[PDB]
Amino acid sequence: RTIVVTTILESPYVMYKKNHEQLEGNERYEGYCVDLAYEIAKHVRIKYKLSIVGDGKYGARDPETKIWNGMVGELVYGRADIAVAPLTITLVREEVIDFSKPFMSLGISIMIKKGTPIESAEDLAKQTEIAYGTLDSGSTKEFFRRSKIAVYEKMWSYMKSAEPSVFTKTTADGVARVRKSKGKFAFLLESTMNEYIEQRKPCDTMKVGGNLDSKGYGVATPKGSALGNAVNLAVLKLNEQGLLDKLKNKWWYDKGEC
Amino acid sequence: RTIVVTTILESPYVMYKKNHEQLEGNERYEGYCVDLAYEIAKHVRIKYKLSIVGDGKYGARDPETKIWNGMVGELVYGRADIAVAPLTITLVREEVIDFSKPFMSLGISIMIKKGTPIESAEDLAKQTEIAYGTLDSGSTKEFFRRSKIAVYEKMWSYMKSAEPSVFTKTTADGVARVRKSKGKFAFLLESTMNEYIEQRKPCDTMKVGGNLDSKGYGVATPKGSALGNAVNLAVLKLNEQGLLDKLKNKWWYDKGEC
Ligand SMILES: N#Cc1cc2c(cc1[N+](=O)[O-])=NC(=O)C(=O)N=2
Ligand SMILES: N#Cc1cc2c(cc1[N+](=O)[O-])=NC(=O)C(=O)N=2
Ligand SMILES: [Zn+2]
Ligand SMILES: [Zn+2]
Repeated sequence: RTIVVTTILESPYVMYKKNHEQLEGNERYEGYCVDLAYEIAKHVRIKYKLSIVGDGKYGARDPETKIWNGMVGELVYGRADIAVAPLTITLVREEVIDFSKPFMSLGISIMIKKGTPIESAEDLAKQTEIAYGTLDSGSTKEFFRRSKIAVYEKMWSYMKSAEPSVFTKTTADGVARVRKSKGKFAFLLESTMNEYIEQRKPCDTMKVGGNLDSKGYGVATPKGSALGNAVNLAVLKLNEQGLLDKLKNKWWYDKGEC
Repeated sequence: RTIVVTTILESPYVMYKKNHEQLEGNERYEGYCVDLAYEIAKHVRIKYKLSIVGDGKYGARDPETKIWNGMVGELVYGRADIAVAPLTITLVREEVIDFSKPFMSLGISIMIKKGTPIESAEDLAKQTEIAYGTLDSGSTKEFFRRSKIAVYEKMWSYMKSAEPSVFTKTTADGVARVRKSKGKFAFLLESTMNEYIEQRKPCDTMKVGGNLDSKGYGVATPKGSALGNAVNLAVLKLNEQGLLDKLKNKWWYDKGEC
């Protein structure tokens, strides 16, 4: 059979080729995860077709209906065989799907407009002149919320009662708010995205300080999948071959603009 | 049955307590992995006994006999139920034992004696005045060896023919050679170890440059062990609870001397 690989339109992981209107199948797409799926399928010896997730979501369980959305849903309800995407390895997800060992590391990070006098979380917490927020619904907001940790507890208090709202509907909106804030807004988001935006014109943003946590993205397969073991080993092999670092350099820095 | 947990005397993961003659069993030991084993056993709901690996090795396969030594061997041949140690997740190992998702990240890093005019790998590669090397057997050496990569190829060519040998028998030997070589030797090693030593008297070493690769330590179990699933979910929960970061800070920085 041709294996179905669910993925997500997130730059630079999966993006449309310029004339994608004119193209067919896997040829429609390019990016880090396009390259990754290609290399994995080579080592696992499978034919495959990329499938863009229909709701544009990674995967969360609705607190009410208990239905999984996004790519996680595609795996659990049997539409996709594997997810190759920047899907974060988390406890609730690992309970319902299997992940490979991480193909990329990351953590919560601070994005500022260049020139903003901020160099760390501690810098943000003590002051109020510069506003800061996060995505309104993800895992970054949860880190601060479910964080029994000093300075981050102070940050959460501020964010939860801030006026108006410092939580953004999308990651992209957060980024735009930093850019248009004249230095009065900072945004917390995945380090990999922060690093990516720092490489986009007009080069007006910067990542500052260390990461506040540590996580990995993994390739996902359903429980009991015949592919699980061949996918895990392929990811380890690619790391040791230097491919994964080569792909990150390619899409972040060789193709960067700053 | 009481679970056998194999581990290794490596500071600050597992170390003897002050008057250890006077103590018995698990009470003899303290450290990052002592604390980690206690937390994992708590979530997995098992009674356990720490056992220091007899040969004091992590684990490698003899190229002639094909027999595994170290903690890897203890798992593979049936003498230990879990290894709770800074055991590097690698393809050849994952082929024979199971690993949790990483509890700690790391990469190849450069250790210098303070004062040495080296800030990066590129700095080492373009000169010969200041000698540099790695452990004579492990993944740091193999990174360079099997690295079809520009500056690293140049570094491998140098180290391969350096006279006398720049490869050390032990990591501790490499660290001593940095300290005693009056600014003429730099050592390449695990970033976590580099960072730890930087925090120890007499505070004469420094970690410089970014990491050359990316890897993780994992908690290991025998292939197909019934304990694998819960150990992995335990590590993920501990990370999400912030407790892995708390342990790192405790053993590296709160207990630091520099
Ligand atoms: N890149 C990236 C991202 C990858 C993500 C993400 C958000 C972002 N992001 O927008 O920064 N949320 C997730 O729940 C996830 O599994 N993976
Ligand atoms: N710390 C530590 C270390 C942890 C290690 C190691 C060397 C060191 N070291 O001496 O730096 N070699 C390994 O093969 C391993 O699985 N784990
Ligand atoms: Zn279109
Ligand atoms: Zn390949």
